[PDB]
Amino acid sequence: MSAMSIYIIFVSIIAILFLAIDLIFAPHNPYKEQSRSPFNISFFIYGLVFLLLDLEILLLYPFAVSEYVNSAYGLAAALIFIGIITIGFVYELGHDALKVH
Amino acid sequence: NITLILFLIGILGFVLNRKNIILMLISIEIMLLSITFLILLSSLNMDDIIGQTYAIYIIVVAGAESAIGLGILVAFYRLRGSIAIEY
Amino acid sequence: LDKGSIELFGPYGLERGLVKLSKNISSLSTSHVTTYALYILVGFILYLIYNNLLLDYSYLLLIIILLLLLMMIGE
Amino acid sequence: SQISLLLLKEIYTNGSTHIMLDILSVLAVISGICVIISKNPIVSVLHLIGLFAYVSFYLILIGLNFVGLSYLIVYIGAVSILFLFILMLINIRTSELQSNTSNSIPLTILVGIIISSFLFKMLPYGVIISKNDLFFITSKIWDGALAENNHISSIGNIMYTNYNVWLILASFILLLAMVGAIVITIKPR
Amino acid sequence: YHPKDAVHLGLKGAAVVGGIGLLFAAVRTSLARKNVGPWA
Ligand SMILES: CCCCCCCCCCCCO[C@@H]1O[C@H](CO)[C@@H](O[C@H]2O[C@H](CO)[C@@H](O)[C@H](O)[C@H]2O)[C@H](O)[C@H]1O
Ligand SMILES: CCCCCCCCCCCCO[C@@H]1O[C@H](CO)[C@@H](O[C@H]2O[C@H](CO)[C@@H](O)[C@H](O)[C@H]2O)[C@H](O)[C@H]1O
Ligand SMILES: CCCCCCCCCCCCO[C@@H]1O[C@H](CO)[C@@H](O[C@H]2O[C@H](CO)[C@@H](O)[C@H](O)[C@H]2O)[C@H](O)[C@H]1O
Repeated sequence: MSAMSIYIIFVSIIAILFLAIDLIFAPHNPYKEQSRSPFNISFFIYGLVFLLLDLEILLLYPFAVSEYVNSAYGLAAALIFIGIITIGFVYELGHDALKVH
Repeated sequence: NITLILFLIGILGFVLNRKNIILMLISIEIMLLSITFLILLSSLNMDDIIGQTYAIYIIVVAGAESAIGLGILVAFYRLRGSIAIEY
Repeated sequence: LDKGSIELFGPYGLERGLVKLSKNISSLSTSHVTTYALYILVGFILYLIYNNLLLDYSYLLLIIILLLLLMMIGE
Repeated sequence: SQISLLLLKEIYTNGSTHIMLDILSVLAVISGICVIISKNPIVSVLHLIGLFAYVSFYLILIGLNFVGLSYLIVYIGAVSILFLFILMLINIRTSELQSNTSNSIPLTILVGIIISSFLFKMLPYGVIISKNDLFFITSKIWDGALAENNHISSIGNIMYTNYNVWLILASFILLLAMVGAIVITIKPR
Repeated sequence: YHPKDAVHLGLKGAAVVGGIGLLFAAVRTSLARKNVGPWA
């Protein structure tokens, strides 16, 4: 079989064995024994800006593994793509959208 | 055949939904995944890298609508206090 | 005739008939996104059936006249 | 004299099994219903995280490594995390999100039959290609193998030059999702 | 001209139009505001 497959199974098996020791040996007991408040908008912004910048950085990864062919024409277009995304970053820096300062 | 099944699932998410407006966000994304997966499988069948590029741009627009949508849902919640439809 | 059937089978009967119809259709609009989404799917399927089953166009007009007269009846 | 066509099992270049695809598709379907039936929006999003990974694995298992990894990095890494944030913070009463699904069960048979019976015919032969059975034959080439590129390198070769207008329009879509989402949510200053 | 089997065509008309109305009845069941169930 492939090494990747046998590796995932082995990691899976080790996890089962460590779990089994807890179930087999560790002590067990049958006895296993409402408000509202606004949440900070900051939590939304952290995932929002991450999601957008993560996509933009992702779109740049193909350029890095194709630079010999993209060359000067590709560099130019990738710089125009960098500049547009940077201007959006300066906007979140300008409005302290992250509400960190 | 898997791509059509998942497109039904997203569609049936709208068929079976009277109260969840969150589940309509989820069902839109299942429909986008089915359409991107169809383009991706037909791309491998025709040796065309342009299908992979179109799939990538559908993933970017899909995330951008998720951001625009969950932001509007946050604006709505701030004043309403519930995301529930009084049915 | 003049103050009777000419106004009943005419402006006054079209007035009271249409106002009743328009209130019923206007009562389909409940501003629920869940119910509006169902309508779009319904109107989607009817377009798919019509332009794939090669149905006689007259079959459509019967549907519209049926639908319109169903909103003409209250309750 | 003996059969000219001979069938043998490959030994060290034997690829993967078609079965894994029937397993992943069945898993993708099963979690798909669980999304649209679960009472808790949290559990639905978790079943969505499960679905996105089944499709990602199917793509990586058929050779689409960069897009499958991209799906894993974007959908599970970022899109669903934003979904957990909003869901784990909004006050959700689960009884107010439950509807009588049985009332909607007849329309589910109707819509499923009609939509499937139309869309299926529309697909191309190669999506529905899968008792004598066809087998897909492949051979080797030399001139077209001189400098083979990974798919990301091939996407990169054309993404920033020939089809650069798509990058420009997407950069402005992301730019709009940045400015617009902040303007509708944050209190200025 | 070629005679048409009126009874045979009549069933086709009833099923085609009655099928669409059955789809309309289904929307009514889905949109019903009480636990009427599937057999409604
Ligand atoms: C994840 C892979 C699949 C699982 C593989 C391992 C499975 C192990 C199953 C057997 C586990 C036995 O573990 C044992 O369970 C019993 C029953 O709950 C516990 O017993 C405990 O609860 C019972 C409840 O009636 C009490 O009467 C008893 O006095 C108390 O000690 C033991 O304290 C625990 O040590
Ligand atoms: C390639 C990398 C390029 C990097 C470019 C860097 C961006 C430069 C332009 C943006 C910075 C200037 O924009 C400036 O941002 C700062 C920091 O939020 C703001 O700072 C001010 O407002 C915010 C919000 O009330 C307060 O939290 C902060 O304490 C206050 O000093 C200024 O009001 C704004 O004018
Ligand atoms: C010389 C005659 C020239 C006529 C030219 C064309 C005039 C317009 C033709 C249609 C007129 C509308 O005709 C009218 O439609 C509405 C339909 O809701 C009906 O109006 C009424 O229906 C029933 C009575 O039967 C009532 O209980 C109901 O309250 C009311 O809506 C009348 O039954 C009909 O008379």
